[PDB]
Amino acid sequence: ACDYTCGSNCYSSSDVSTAQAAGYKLHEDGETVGSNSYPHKYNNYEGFDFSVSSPYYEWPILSSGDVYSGGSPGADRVVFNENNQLAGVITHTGASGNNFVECT
Ligand SMILES: Nc1nc2c(ncn2[C@@H]2O[C@H](CO)[C@H]3O[P@](O)(=S)O[C@H]32)c(=O)[nH]1
Repeated sequence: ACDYTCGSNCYSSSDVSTAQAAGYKLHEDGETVGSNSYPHKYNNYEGFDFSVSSPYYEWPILSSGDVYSGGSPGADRVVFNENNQLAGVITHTGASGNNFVECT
């Protein structure tokens, strides 16, 4: 079931959970991958009413189902905090410039 729909991409809660665990572990270890250094800080310039508290960090979630490892990040991201709570799933798809919109 599409627990989250990012543009055309459909993700289940397990897909998101898998991505989050990978991103969080890197954050914990103090490691980053990709030229944009993921996972990196998400300042919430869009002003999403996340129910969990910051600091927030974004990490790419891939439609292939693979866990991100350093290449093209695509348009979708899972955002989590230091308590390893999921804040939300967002995407550049349908947003202008380098803005994000929430996945539904
Ligand atoms: N859109 C957006 N970008 C953010 C936010 N916080 C940090 N960024 C960074 O701001 C720049 C413009 O979006 C990008 O450089 P980057 O470091 S790869 O990660 C993005 C945020 O809340 N929203």
